Amino acid sequence: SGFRKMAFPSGKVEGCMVQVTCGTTTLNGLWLDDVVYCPRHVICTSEDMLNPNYEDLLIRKSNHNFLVQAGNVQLRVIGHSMQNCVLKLKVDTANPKTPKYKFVRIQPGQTFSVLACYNGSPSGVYQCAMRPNFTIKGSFLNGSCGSVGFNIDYDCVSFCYMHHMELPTGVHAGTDLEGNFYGPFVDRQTAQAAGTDTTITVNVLAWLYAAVINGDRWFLNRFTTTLNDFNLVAMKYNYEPLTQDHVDILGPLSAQTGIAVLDMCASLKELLQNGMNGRTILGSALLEDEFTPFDVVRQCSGVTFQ
Amino acid sequence: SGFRKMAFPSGKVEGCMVQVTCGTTTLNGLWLDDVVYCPRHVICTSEDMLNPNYEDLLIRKSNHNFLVQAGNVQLRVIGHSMQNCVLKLKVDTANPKTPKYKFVRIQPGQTFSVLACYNGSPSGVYQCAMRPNFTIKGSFLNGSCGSVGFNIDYDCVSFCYMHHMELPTGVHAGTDLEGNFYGPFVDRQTAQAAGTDTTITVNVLAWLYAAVINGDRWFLNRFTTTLNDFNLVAMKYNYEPLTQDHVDILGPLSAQTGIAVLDMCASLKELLQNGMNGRTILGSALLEDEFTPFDVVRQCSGVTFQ
Ligand SMILES: *[C@H](O)[C@H](C[C@@H]1CCNC1=O)NC(=O)[C@@H]1[C@@H]2[C@H](CN1C(=O)N(c1ccc(Cl)cc1)c1ccc(Cl)cc1)C2(C)C
Ligand SMILES: *[C@H](O)[C@H](C[C@@H]1CCNC1=O)NC(=O)[C@@H]1[C@@H]2[C@H](CN1C(=O)N(c1ccc(Cl)cc1)c1ccc(Cl)cc1)C2(C)C
Repeated sequence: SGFRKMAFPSGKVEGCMVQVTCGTTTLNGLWLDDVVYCPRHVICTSEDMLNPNYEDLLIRKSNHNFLVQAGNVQLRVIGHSMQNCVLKLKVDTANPKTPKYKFVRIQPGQTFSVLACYNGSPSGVYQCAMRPNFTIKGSFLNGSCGSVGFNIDYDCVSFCYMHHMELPTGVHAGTDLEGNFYGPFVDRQTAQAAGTDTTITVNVLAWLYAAVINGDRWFLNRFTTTLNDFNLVAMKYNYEPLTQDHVDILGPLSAQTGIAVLDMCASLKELLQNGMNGRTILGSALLEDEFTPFDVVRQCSGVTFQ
Repeated sequence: SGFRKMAFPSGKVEGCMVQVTCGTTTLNGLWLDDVVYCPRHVICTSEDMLNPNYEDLLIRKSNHNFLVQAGNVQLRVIGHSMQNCVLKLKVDTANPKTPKYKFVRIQPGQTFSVLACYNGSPSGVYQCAMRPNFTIKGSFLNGSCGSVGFNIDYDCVSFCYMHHMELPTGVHAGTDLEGNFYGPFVDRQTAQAAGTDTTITVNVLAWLYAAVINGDRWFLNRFTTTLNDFNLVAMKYNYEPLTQDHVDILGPLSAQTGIAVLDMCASLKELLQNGMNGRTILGSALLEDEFTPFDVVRQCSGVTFQ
């Protein structure tokens, strides 16, 4: 037993991480087969970053301007192209450590692991959720751009995020691996703002089930509620609406604990209207929303990755 | 910016993890050079685990009873010996993925990363602290024994923990890699209890500094206090005494923020006596104590590992 915010083992992604330097900008790239992917704002100077025309900036670049550094081995760049907000640097060596992989785009409310990197060297791994407002609450310092987010399915790495920038509230924005931003953000050094967030209701319910599985039961009650009457309460506390598909997805956790989904909704309703009154749930004094139903089932059942 | 509970990249440890099966018990082993380390209770049956005499049990074993499984390659065991509560299985192949490593024993209050494993396959990575009562609050299911805890220093893996058991409160107990238990626990299926815990005061102060660095300032005050008068408050709220060495260790964080350590103590005193009054610190509604001063400096500065 126990419940921890758990990242995927990072070894398969560590073997893909390289350093990309152009001019005075150094960031991280992702090396898969003979392509290195990295944020296109590597081609910018300090005054380029204010309102850049990236097509103009890129035509003025040469293959030899891009220094790609894989550990202590230099990778010769033999082609370059831009795809949306990422650069694809074609190199003369295929990465012998390339795992089986996919480029997937995730939905708000879904989670992934982030391998934070600096100078092509991995620094730490941690779990993130895509917020409803398409930001992530990460841990990123200067030089972290090009660090990626991912999930692992059995032996396959599904890359879903590449890091590009920090917003004024200290949250983070980036792209999928096709270079398309999550949310209404642009890779320009201009004033942008996250936009209002909401709490991921289905994830909070999943975490309440994790708690019950682990022996925290004090928030349970005999009461029940209808889905419509729960969603009236959710709206008022800035929670996302709960759909019948969310109820369906929570089915297995409901069956394992013997607590009906709508009964757990009644419990959540009381927690929202009363607070916790000095008690904790799974070591937290807040309702936690960055665990999906899948994350709960995985951890409270023990799936591995080969 | 941002602050996350961050684990070390796990790739170097992933390459050491193997499956050890003996009789009807399967658990994980750690393969370094030509030795596989694993909990000695792998040699036990169901009724052996109640009050085992491990010396007697081990003399009745043969090398061929131990099935060691490294991915899809079987490792032939050519010797076995017991060291305290771990078994050392000498195998006929040195692990070509053996990183540079050390066996270190950590202190309560220190943190490490855990690579949770099942059937020799890594499942997830997360950060733990050694509690003052020598337990850890982990996430461990059946078959997780032999999963290890570690820190990484530059290129060197310092292994500090091997997992052995869960206690009745749902916390976890294990050994260092010399097989010596952390705390007063034994690898017997008998009733044992954690013993009273305390909060790691120096770590809470480090986390308050992390918060300030990241722009949470509402808990700051003009007040100050003496070290002796702070420790009178710490005792009452079941916090560990703060020593002058703790004050010294917090020096760099104090200098970076411009907030004197004893001033931050006055802030902590007020938080203990008043609570938080509906506000949060770094996304938590509780005072968090599983970040060391080192963890804060590392993350709020950006050290990597090659
Ligand atoms: C790439 O390594 C870096 C990652 C940043 C650095 C700190 N945390 C991060 O996530 N990305 C950037 O520096 C991008 C890049 C230029 C500006 N930028 C950025 O993150 N910041 C920024 C955005 C808009 C404005 Cl008006 C000013 C700065 C930024 C915000 C906050 C902080 Cl503390 C640092 C940098 C591009 C081209 C947008
Ligand atoms: C090894 O894979 C396993 C890891 C356990 C399993 C669930 N969580 C864990 O950390 N370790 C054990 O099963 C050890 C092993 C026998 C008993 N044991 C153990 O963890 N449990 C236990 C300890 C004492 C008593 Cl009286 C009864 C059980 C245990 C506690 C709680 C739960 Cl939910 C499962 C198992 C050894 C030889 C102590």
